[PDB]
Amino acid sequence: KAFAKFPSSASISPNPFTVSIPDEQLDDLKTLVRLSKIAPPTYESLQADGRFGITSEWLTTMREKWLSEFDWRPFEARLNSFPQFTTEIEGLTIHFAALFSEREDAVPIALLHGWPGSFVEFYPILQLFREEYTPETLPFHLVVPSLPGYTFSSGPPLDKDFGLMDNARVVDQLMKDLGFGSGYIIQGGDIGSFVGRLLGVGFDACKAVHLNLCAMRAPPEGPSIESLSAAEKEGIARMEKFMTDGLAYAMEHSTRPSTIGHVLSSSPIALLAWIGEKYLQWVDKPLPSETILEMVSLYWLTESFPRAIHTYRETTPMLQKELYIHKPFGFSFFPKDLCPVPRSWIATTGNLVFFRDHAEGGHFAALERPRELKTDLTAFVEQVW
Amino acid sequence: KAFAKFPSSASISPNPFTVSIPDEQLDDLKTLVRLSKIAPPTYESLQADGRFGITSEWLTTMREKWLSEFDWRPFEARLNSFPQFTTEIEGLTIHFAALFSEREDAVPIALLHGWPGSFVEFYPILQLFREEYTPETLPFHLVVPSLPGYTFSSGPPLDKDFGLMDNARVVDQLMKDLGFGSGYIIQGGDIGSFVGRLLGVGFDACKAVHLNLCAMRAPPEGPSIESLSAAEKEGIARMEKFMTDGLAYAMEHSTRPSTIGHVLSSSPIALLAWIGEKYLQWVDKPLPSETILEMVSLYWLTESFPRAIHTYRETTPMLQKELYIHKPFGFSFFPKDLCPVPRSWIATTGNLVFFRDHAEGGHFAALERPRELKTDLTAFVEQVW
Ligand SMILES: CCCC(CCC)C(N)=O
Ligand SMILES: CCCC(CCC)C(N)=O
Repeated sequence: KAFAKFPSSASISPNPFTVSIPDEQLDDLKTLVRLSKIAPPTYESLQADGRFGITSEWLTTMREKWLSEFDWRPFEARLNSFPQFTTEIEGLTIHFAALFSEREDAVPIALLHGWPGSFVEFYPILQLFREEYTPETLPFHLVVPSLPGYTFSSGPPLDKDFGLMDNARVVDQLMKDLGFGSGYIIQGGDIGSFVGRLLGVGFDACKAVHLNLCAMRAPPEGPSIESLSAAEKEGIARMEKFMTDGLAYAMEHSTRPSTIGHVLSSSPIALLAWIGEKYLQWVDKPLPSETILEMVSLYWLTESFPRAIHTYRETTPMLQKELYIHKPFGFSFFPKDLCPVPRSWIATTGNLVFFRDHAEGGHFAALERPRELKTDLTAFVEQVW
Repeated sequence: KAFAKFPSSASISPNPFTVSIPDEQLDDLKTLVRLSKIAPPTYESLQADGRFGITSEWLTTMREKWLSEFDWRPFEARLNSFPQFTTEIEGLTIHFAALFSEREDAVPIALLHGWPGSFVEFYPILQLFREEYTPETLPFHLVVPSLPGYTFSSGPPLDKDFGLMDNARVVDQLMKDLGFGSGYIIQGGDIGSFVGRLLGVGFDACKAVHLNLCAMRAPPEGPSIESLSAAEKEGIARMEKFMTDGLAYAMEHSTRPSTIGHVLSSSPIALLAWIGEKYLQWVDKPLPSETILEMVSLYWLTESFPRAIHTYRETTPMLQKELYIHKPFGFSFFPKDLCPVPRSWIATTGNLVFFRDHAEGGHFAALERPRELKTDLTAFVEQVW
């Protein structure tokens, strides 16, 4: 119960949450893994560079590991190693993990995941904080919500559409419910950066926003592409290849969410292939194979996929004007994330007072470079709060 | 044995082929249908208009029918009701159905299927010819090949890339093997129309081409989208919707064929969702539910999907110049196929000497409107041969 006490000004009741998947669901996962079939080998599945997606070799070995090496129980205990709670907001059950400080002056921060991630993405950073602070000295309140449609959060609604602004509104309400209406900071990557920008733009209690993703076109009023350094041009080139060769999954989520939702719900191996591809291609250094299995299993056991992808019709269907962040705005750049835009471009989308360049790390910043992201966020808060 | 005799000038021996799927394969299929999971209901899968893809209701109903009503054996007997053969070309096993005339002067025609179709698409046309003629009066040789990577054809190769031109080369060589080196005509729709175009462009034994698809953008020289009729502009808008809201599946096939191949091989429910969506959306009048079950089961049992999608790299990554059909060119227009372009546009892409416009019918012309397609084709052949 260390770090678990709600701040003094929270208005909601603490409802402690524990992950406890019944053995039957685990047995059924294994059964469905076993019954699943692998594609016959094809020219494309035999390409070791994986330019056409996951290889037969990888899927074959991952499937065997899932049946024989994988154990949910230690990962689950790890999920349960931090304080978690649920609360209801607009009739939605909203799950969140948290490290709450006992200091009255602690800066409230919400850290926002995306797809195919989750609240667990931030666990390595929570771990560093717990190794390095006590509840008495912890300088921040660290709130890690599950966004509507993900894992232990319910939703989105069945009877109406739901988008990025609805996600933002829920996050702000959580922060308000926990006692943070006088101010909070947002850390956001992936879909959480879209949500974080909206909080910065339109929500008075959001005082500052740090992002590790700024997906954007060339700014209308410049600077132009030719003003970019050779290295920044390499980044734009990587982004353009992502935008042309790497976005088909997102356009399927966007245009046919119901179809792909059913497709990936039918077999755990379908889900692994689709989500596994991104955990392979979107990082700098390869993740442990068990981490991929853990994340995919988490999605499977919570039926996350068909619920989570609603925002794709908004993210993958103004940054200088309507969605310009007037508040203190920070950015951490990791080169192997998918949209490596230059600082000069990012600077046009908000009041950029803080920028950190990194030599390594890909899309899953919190998982891949937890120290660098924690350090960057800490410096940002110390600068602007 | 009727209609099964190879022409006198064939250089290959007949190797008669029969579909015979073992009971164990059907048993495994049924079990995977039963134990594959369905997504929980979402806002998207509750949309009765299906704008987000297949609904929970449809998939649930189709699954119940697949388990309790579907029977592979009568469909299989139907496959086996026309002459079928295999021959080896470039180390590939090439399957084809056929009605061979005993008339020495019979016009050789190959009819080319696409995705998610197969040789059986042309069975209604073959039956109409069989009812109308005897082997001694049949005016055409009707060859219906299975393209590399589909159903009972093997391949494509595991050790090299394979594309549309390779498909054209295989078809042209099959026709030569069967004795038609002095000339043949091609009917093509879907991917078969891309292959059909390449045969008209680059293969001299191909004497004329009839297509029911001509996917293209506005021609440079004319006429402009402005001068088009109201009905033509409505067609342009349907095509434009297809290219923007309806193309994600193809972009996934194109960019990540290995991943989607494995996804859809993992569970027959996955395959049914992905392919069934297209059998629903691409037709004019709804097909019987059992037809979709039959088409999907045929893909499942032959592991067609991962092998067949190789051409998408080229079809979904010139028509007035390099790929202009200088040979007699014919076109059948069915309004609910996916790219309904004006006749004036089509005319810029070949020597268009034949055009038939239809009030009804969608993508799967041979299936949906067999009398119209057979009839258009006969008229075309008699005119140009
Ligand atoms: C919000 C959509 C962003 C993309 C990844 C690009 C960085 C995704 N998660 O599908
Ligand atoms: C070759 C791409 C054609 C499309 C349908 C549009 C007519 C398909 N079969 O994927």
